[PDB]
Amino acid sequence: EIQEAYILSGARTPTAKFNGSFVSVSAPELGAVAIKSAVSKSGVPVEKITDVYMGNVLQGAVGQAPARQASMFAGLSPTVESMTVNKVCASGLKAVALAAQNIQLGLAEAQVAGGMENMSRVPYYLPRSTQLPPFGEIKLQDGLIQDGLWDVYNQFHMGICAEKTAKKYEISREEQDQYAIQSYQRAQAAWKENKFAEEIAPVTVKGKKGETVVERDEGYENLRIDKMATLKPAFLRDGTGTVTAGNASTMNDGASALVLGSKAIAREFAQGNRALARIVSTADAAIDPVDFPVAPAKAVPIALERAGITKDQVAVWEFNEAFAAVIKANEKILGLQNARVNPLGGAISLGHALGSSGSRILVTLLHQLQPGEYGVAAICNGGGAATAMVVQKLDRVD
Amino acid sequence: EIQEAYILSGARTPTAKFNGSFVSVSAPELGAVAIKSAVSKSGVPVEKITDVYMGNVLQGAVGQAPARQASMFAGLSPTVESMTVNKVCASGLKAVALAAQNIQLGLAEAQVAGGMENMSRVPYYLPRSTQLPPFGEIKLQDGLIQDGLWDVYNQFHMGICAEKTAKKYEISREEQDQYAIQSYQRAQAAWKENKFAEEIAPVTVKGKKGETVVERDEGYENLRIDKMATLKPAFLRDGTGTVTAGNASTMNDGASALVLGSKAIAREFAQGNRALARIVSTADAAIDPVDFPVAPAKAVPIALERAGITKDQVAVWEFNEAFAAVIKANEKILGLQNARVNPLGGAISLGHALGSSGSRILVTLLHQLQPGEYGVAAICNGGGAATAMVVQKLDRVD
Amino acid sequence: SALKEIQEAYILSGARTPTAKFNGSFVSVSAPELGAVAIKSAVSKSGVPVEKITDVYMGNVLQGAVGQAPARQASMFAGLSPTVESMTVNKVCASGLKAVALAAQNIQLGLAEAQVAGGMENMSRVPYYLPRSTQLPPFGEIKLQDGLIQDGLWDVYNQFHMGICAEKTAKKYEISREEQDQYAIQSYQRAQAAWKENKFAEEIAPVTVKGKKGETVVERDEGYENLRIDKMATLKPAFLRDGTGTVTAGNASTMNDGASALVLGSKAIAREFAQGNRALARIVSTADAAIDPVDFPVAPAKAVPIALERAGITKDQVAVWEFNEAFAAVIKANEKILGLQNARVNPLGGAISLGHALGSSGSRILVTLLHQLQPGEYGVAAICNGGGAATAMVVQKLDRVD
Amino acid sequence: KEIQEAYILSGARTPTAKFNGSFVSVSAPELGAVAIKSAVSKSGVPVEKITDVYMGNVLQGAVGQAPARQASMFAGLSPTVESMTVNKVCASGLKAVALAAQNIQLGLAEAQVAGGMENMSRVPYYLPRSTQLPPFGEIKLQDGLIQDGLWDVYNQFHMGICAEKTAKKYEISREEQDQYAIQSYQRAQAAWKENKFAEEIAPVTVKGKKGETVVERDEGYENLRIDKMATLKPAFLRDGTGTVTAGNASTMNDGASALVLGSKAIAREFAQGNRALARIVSTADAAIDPVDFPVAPAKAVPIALERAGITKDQVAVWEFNEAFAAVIKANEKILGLQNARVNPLGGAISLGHALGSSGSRILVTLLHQLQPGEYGVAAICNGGGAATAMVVQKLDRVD
Ligand SMILES: CC(C)(COP(=O)(O)OP(=O)(O)OC[C@H]1O[C@@H](n2cnc3c(N)ncnc32)[C@H](O)[C@@H]1OP(=O)(O)O)[C@@H](O)C(=O)NCCC(=O)NCCS
Ligand SMILES: CC(C)(COP(=O)(O)OP(=O)(O)OC[C@H]1O[C@@H](n2cnc3c(N)ncnc32)[C@H](O)[C@@H]1OP(=O)(O)O)[C@@H](O)C(=O)NCCC(=O)NCCS
Ligand SMILES: CC(C)(COP(=O)(O)OP(=O)(O)OC[C@H]1O[C@@H](n2cnc3c(N)ncnc32)[C@H](O)[C@@H]1OP(=O)(O)O)[C@@H](O)C(=O)NCCC(=O)NCCS
Ligand SMILES: CC(C)(COP(=O)(O)OP(=O)(O)OC[C@H]1O[C@@H](n2cnc3c(N)ncnc32)[C@H](O)[C@@H]1OP(=O)(O)O)[C@@H](O)C(=O)NCCC(=O)NCCS
Repeated sequence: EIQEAYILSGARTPTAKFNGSFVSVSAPELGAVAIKSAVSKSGVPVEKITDVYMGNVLQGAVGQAPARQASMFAGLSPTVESMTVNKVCASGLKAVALAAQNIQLGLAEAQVAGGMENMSRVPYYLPRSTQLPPFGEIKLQDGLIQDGLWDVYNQFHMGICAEKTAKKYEISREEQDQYAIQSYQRAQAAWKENKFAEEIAPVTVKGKKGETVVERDEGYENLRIDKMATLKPAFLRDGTGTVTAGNASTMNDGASALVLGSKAIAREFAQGNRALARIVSTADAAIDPVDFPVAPAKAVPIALERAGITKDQVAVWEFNEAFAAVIKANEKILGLQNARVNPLGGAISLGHALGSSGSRILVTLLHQLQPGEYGVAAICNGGGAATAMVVQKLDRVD
Repeated sequence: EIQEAYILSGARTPTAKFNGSFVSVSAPELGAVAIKSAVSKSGVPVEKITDVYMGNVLQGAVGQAPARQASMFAGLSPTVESMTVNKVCASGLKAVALAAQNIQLGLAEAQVAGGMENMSRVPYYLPRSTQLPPFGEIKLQDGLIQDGLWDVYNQFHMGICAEKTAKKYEISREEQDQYAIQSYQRAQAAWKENKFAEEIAPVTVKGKKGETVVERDEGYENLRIDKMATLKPAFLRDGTGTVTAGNASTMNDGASALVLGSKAIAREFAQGNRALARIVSTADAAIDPVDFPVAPAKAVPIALERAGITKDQVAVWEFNEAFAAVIKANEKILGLQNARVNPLGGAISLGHALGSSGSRILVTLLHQLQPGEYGVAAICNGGGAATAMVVQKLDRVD
Repeated sequence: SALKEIQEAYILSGARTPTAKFNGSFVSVSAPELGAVAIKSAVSKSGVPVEKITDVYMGNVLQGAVGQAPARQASMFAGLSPTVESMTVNKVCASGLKAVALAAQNIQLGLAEAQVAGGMENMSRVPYYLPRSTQLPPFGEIKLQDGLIQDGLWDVYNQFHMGICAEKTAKKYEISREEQDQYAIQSYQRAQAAWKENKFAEEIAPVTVKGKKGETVVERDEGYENLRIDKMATLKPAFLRDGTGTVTAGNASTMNDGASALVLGSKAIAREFAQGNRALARIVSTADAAIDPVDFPVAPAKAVPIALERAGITKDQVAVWEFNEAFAAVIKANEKILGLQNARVNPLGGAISLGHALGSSGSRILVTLLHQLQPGEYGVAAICNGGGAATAMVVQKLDRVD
Repeated sequence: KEIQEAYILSGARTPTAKFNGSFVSVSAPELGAVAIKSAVSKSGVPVEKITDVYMGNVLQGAVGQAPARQASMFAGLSPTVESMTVNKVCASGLKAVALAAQNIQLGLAEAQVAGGMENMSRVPYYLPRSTQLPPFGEIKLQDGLIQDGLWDVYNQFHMGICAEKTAKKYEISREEQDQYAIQSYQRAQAAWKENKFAEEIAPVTVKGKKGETVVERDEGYENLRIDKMATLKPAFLRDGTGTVTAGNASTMNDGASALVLGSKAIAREFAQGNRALARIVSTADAAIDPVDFPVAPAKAVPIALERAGITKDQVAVWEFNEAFAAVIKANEKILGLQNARVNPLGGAISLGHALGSSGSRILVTLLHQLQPGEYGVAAICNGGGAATAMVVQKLDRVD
C-alpha cells in the first residue's frame, strides 16, 4: 500500500546578494530556472510530472499563486497542479516532504518541489485607509522584518532568539566567528574547485544593454578576518551581544528545485542520475518560539528513528547556517562536533534566501554523497520549529 | 498500509463584510476562534493533535507564520507543528486534504485544518529603495488586486475570467442574476431557521468602549430584488458585460476549522459527533488560467472515481459561488442543474474570505448531510485550478 | 514708476470664507480654490475696477501637494487677469498678516495703486512625506512624517510641539489650567453669541462645494458650538503627560480649512472708488519682531509696542484688539504683559472657538477686526508664529478718505 | 518719510551640487546658512545691524517649520532677527532680495540678509491622509518635484512644454538650442579653469560617518559631450516635434546663495571697497499667460530699465537664468541682446538650477563680473507666467 519516494535531480540557482544581481527577477522566475534544469537533469518525460510545490515565505507583491507562476514560467503544462508552501525557513524542505507524500500514497508518480525567495523584492506595507490614523506619524513596516524575521510572541528579531540560545549554551563570540570564517573558508575552497558547477542553473537576467548571465554565489568572497572580531553586535546593543553581520546568515535572492518520482519512474528513466536518492524519512517538530535555534535537535532524532538509522551512520549533515550560534548549539546537543557538517559552506557565506534554503541545502547535500551513504538535511524556522529529512544516496534503484 | 481519515468537528466564525466588524481582528485571531470551537466540539484530548494546517491567501503584514499564530492564539501547545498553505481560493480545502494525508500515512492520529482571511487588513505595497524610480510618479498596488484577484498571465481581473466563461457556456445576465437572487433567499431562509447556529463560533471584538460579540454573518440581508437587474457590470464595461457586484461574491473576513481523526481516535472520542464524517477522496485539477471557473468540472469526476461513486449518489453539492456564472457553468457541464447545490446559500450572499472559503463550504456541507449520504465540496482557485473532496457523513464508526 | 515720498495705503474691502473643521466640509476644496472665493468677494465689494489690481500676495504655510505657485492659483481661480503678479508668503501663522504688509509696501513705495493680499490653508489636504529612493534605508521600518506636524506644529530647535512652547509660557507667566479654561469658555461664548446675531454675515464669502450628486453651500463656521462647559476641567492635557500639563484640546486652537483676502489701494483709488466702503480703513503701521523660538507666545508683546510707536498711538487709544488665540495661555500672557486685561480683545471669539487655518489666520483676524470698528477708531491685529516671532498691524476705521 | 536707496554689500553662494549628489544629507536651510555666514562675514557690517533674513525656497516639504528662520539660526544669527520664506517659484531668490531692499528703502531697516535655497534631492513624495485615499485599488503618489515645482496647473504639462511653444513661435531650432547649450558649458569650463568663481563660493563641509568632505566646486559643468548633444532624445515633447533635451535644459540641483544689503549710511561706514559693492537701482515683476512664462523676462526688463533711467545699451553684463536654451534665445531676439554680454561665465544649463536660489545666485555671479560704475541686469522667469528683473550699478565706494 504505502510506497517510497525517490529524488531524481537537484538544481539550485546561484545565491545572489541582497539588492544584488536578481533585483529585477521575481522569485517565481528564479524558481522556474531551478525547475527547468532539475527536470532536464532528471530524465523523466515532463508529461509525467503532475504537481509543483514551492516554498515562499514572503509572498507580498509576488502576484497570484507564486508556485503556479514558477510552473508556468518553467514551460510546464497549465495541466500541472501547484501550491505555495509557507513553513517560514523550513518551506523549501517541507515542499519536498509534501510532494513526496503524493508519491507515497500513489496519487502521483512524478513531482517537482523546492523553494524560492527574492528578499530584495519584498515590499513595505502601507495599511489601507480604515487602518491609518487621521493625523500624526505613520510607521511603515518592512515586511522582511514584520513577516520574515520578527517573532510574534516575544516581539523581537530572530537574532535576539539566537542571543538567548548563545547565552544558554555558553557559546562565545570567538567560536561563532571561528565557525563563520570556516564557513567562508569552506565556501572559498569549494568555489575554487567549482564544486557547485553541476548543481547550479545559471540565471540569464536581461536589462538595458543586453544580458548578464549570473553563475556564481554572491557573498562568499567577501570575508575579512581582521574586521570579523571588530564587527559590532547586530541585534543586542546592551553590552553582552555576540551575533554580528559576519557570523549571521545574509539576506539573499535565489531558488532551488528537485524532481521526485516513484520506484517505477526511477527504474524506467533515472538509474545513473547524479543526484539519485531515496527519501528515507522526514519529520517536523516544534518547541517554544524563542527556542527555534535548537528545534533541529528535536526533529533529527525523530527523522533518524523513522529512518532506522543512528547519528554515526550519517556521512554528511547539512544544517542551515542561520547563525553560527545555531549550528554550534545543535552540534553540542547531538554530539556532532566530530562529524561532517556543512563541508562546502553554509548560509553564513553561501547566503540564505528564506523559502529556498530548505531545498537548497538538500540539493547541495545530494552532490556531496557516495552511493549507499546516508545524508541528513535539517533547517530551523521561526515560530519555534524545524523539519529534517533523512535521505540515502544511490547508484541505481534495485 | 494506507489509513482512513475522519472529520470529527467543523467550526467557522461569522463571515464579516469588507471594512466591517473584524477590521481590528487579524486573520490568525479569527482562525484561532474557529480552531478553539473545533477542538472543543471534537471531544478529543488536545495532546493527540500534533499539526495545524491553515489556508491564508494574502499573508502580507499578518506576521511571521500565520498558521502558527492561529495554533498559538487558540492555546494549542508550542509543541504542535504548523504550516500556512496557499492555493488561492482553494487554500482551506487543500489544507484539510494535507492534514488528512498525515493520518492516511500514519504520521499522526489527530490534525486541525481550515483557513483564515482578513481582506480588510490586506495592505498596499511600497517597493524598497532599489525598485523605486529616482524621480517621478509611483503607483502603489493594493494587495487584494495584485496578489489576490489579478491573473498573472492574462493581466486582468478574475471576473474577466468569469465573463469569458459566461460567454462560452451561454450563461446570460438574467440567468446569473436569477441564481444570485436564489443564493440570497436561501441564506435568509437559513438564517431565519438558524441553520448556522451549530457551525458558528462567535467572535469577541475588544473595542475601547467595551466588547462586541459578533455572531451573525453580514451581507446576506443586503439583497434588493429591484436593483439587481439594473446594476452596472463591475468588470466588463464595454456594453457586452454581465458580471455585477450583485451576482458575484463579496470581499469578506472570516475563518473556518475542522479537527481530523484516525479511525481509532474517531471510534474512541467522536461517536455521535454532530459533524462526524469520513473523507472518501480528494482531487486537485488544473487547466488554462483563463478557464479557472470551469476547473471543478475537471476535479469532481476525478474525486468521484477515487471515491467509487457517481454524480447520482451524492446527496448535497457545495460549490463555492465565486461568481454565479461559475456555478451555472459547472452545473451545465456536470448535469447538476436539478441537484441539491448550495441549498443554504453561498459566497454570493454569505461571503468569501479567500483562504477560509474552501473549508467553510466543508463545515456548511457536514451540517446538511444525513448519515450514510455522500457530499462533495468543490472550489476553484486562481491560476486555473480547483480542489474537490468527497465525504461520507456518519453517526458512528464501526 | 516709483515715488520720492512714502505713500499711505488703505484697506478697501475684506472677506473670508467660513472656517471649516479639520477633515470636514472642505476636504475636496484646495487652499487656492478657497483663497479664490475670498478674493472674488473682496474685489467685488471694493468697487475698484479689477484692471487696477496688479499683485496678489497670499500667505500659505503648508504648500505640499498644492501645486505650482499657490498664490498664482488663487489669483487665476478668482478670475483675475494673467498680468497680475503673485507671490506665496510663509511666515508660518503670521503669513496672512505679513502678506497684507508686503502688499501695502508696493502702494507705500508708489509702485502700485491696488493690491490683493490675504492667506489660505487647507490643513485636511496637507500630505504625508515619503522620502525619495536616495534618502530611504535599504531595509527596516520607515517613519512617515505628517506635514502638519513636521512643517507646521514642530519646533526645529527644541524638537517639540508648539503646545509645549505654550506650556512653558503658561508656567513662566503663572497662567493656570483654570484661567486657560475660563478664557476658552469665553471665546466659545463670544463666538456663539456673535453667530446668534449673524455678526459674521457681511465678511463671510460662502463656499459652494460640488459633491457627488448635488452641491452644498457652506456659509457657517464649524466648531463654535462644540463647547461642553462641564467637561472642560476634565480634559487630558494634549501635549504634556507628566502631571505639569495644562494645555488641552478645549483650551487650544483647532486645525482648520479656510481663506481670507482684502483689497488695498492708494489714496487716489480709495477716493475714486471706495468712499463709503463697509471695511474702508487706513493701514497706520506694521511691525515684525522676534525672540527665542520657545518664547514665541510672547513675541506679540514685542511687536505691538513697536507698531503702536510707529503709529504714534498708545494702548489706551486702541478700540478693539484682535490677537490670534493660538492657545488660551498665549492670549492671557499677552494681556498680562501689555496690560490689556480690561481691554476688548477678541469680542466675537477667536481661534479656540472659530478655528485656525494657519496661513489664513493673520488676514482672517484683520477681516474680523475691520467689521467691528466704528468711524475714527484704531484697531490692532497681532499674531505670533513658530520659530519665535510675531507681526502686529494698527489700522484706523474711516467713512471716507479726502 | 523720504524713500532711500539700498546697497548690496556682499554676496556668496555655496557650490551648485548635482541632483542626488554631494548635498543629499544637507538641507536647504543648512546650505542657506553657509551662504549667509559667508555673505555676513564679507560684508564688514557688525551682525547686530542685520534685522531680517528673507530666503527663497520653492519646495518646502519636509524642510521643517519656517525654512528661512532655520537658515538664519543655523548661520549663528541671533533670535531677534526676523525672517520669512518667499515663494515666487524660480524668481524666489531675486524676489527675496527685492523685498529686503524694500525694507531699507522705506526706512524700516539699515541692514538685511536675502537670498535663496533649494535641495531638490530632499523634496519628498506626497502621501495623502486617510480621508483622501480610496478604500481599495491602486494609489498614485506624486513627486513634489513634479507636482509643486515643475508642473503648470492650468495647462497640466511640464515647464519644458511651455519652452517648446516659445521655441516654435520664435523659431529657435534644436541646432540653435544645442549651440547655445554647448556654449554655456564651454563658458562654465573656461570660468572654472580661470577660477572665476572662487571669491563668491562658500565651501560646504559635509559631515560623514567616515570623514568630512569639503565641497567647493560646482558639479555638472564637465558633463558636456558635443558628440552626444545632437543625438539626445527630446525630454518633454516626444511627438516628433520636440527640440528641448536634458542637454539643452537646466538641470535639477541643490544649492544656496545670500547677500547682505544696507542703507547708504551702513554702506559708507562699513563697506567702502567691498568686492561686491553695488547699488540696487531698480526691480520689476511682470506676468503674462502661464504657457508664455519663458518670454516674461522681456516684459520685466523694460520696466526695470525705465525705473533705473538707463538704456539696454548701458548695461555691461546681462545675467538671465538659462532655464532652457530656447528661453535665452527668445529673450535675446525680443530685447535685441544678440551681441550683448549675456551669461558670460555660463548659466543654469551647465551650472545648475537650485530653484529657490537661482534668482540670487545669478545676482551673486553678476556682481563679480562688473567694472566700477557699470550697470548689470539679473532677470529670471518663474512658473505660472512671470519674471523678476533687477538693475544694479557696481560701485567702488558710495561717495
Ligand atoms: C546581518 C543582517 C541583519 C544585515 O546586516 P547589515 O547591517 O546589512 O550588515 P553589512 O552587510 O552592512 O555588514 C556590516 C559590516 O560588517 C562587514 N562585514 C560583512 N561581511 C563581513 C565578513 N564576512 N567579514 C567581516 N566583516 C564583514 C561589512 O563590510 C560592514 O562593515 P562596514 O559597515 O564598514 O561596511 C542580515 O544580513 C541578516 O542576515 N540578518 C538575519 C538574517 C536572518 O534570516 N535571520 C533569521 C534567520 S532564521
Ligand atoms: C463587490 C466587488 C465586485 C466590487 O464591487 P463594489 O464596488 O464594492 O460594489 P458594492 O457592493 O460596494 O456596491 C455596488 C452596487 O451594487 C449594489 N448591490 C450589491 N449587491 C446587491 C444586491 N444583492 N442587491 C442589490 N444591490 C446590490 C450596491 O447597493 C451598490 O449600489 P450603488 O452603486 O448604487 O451604491 C468586489 O468584491 C470585487 O472586487 N470582487 C469580488 C471578489 C471576487 O471576485 N472574488 C472571487 C475570487 S475567485
Ligand atoms: C490639540 C489637538 C492635538 C487636539 O487634537 P485631538 O486630540 O484630535 O482633539 P479632539 O478631537 O480629541 O478634541 C476633542 C476631545 O476633547 C473633547 N473636547 C475638545 N474640545 C472640547 C470642549 N471645548 N469642550 C468639551 N470637550 C472638548 C472632546 O469631546 C474629545 O474628547 P473625547 O475623545 O473624550 O471625546 C489639536 O487641535 C492640535 O494639534 N492643535 C493645537 C495646536 C495647534 O493647532 N497649533 C498651534 C497654533 S500656533
Ligand atoms: C534635470 C534633467 C536634466 C534630468 O533628466 P534625465 O532624464 O535624468 O537626464 P540625464 O541627466 O540622465 O541625461 C539624459 C541623457 O542625456 C545625456 N546628457 C545629459 N546632459 C548632457 C550634456 N550636457 N551633453 C550631452 N549629453 C548629455 C545623458 O548622459 C543621458 O544619456 P544616456 O541615456 O546615455 O545616459 C531634466 O530631465 C529635468 O527634469 N529638468 C527639469 C527642467 C527644469 O529644471 N525646469 C525649470 C523651469 S524654470
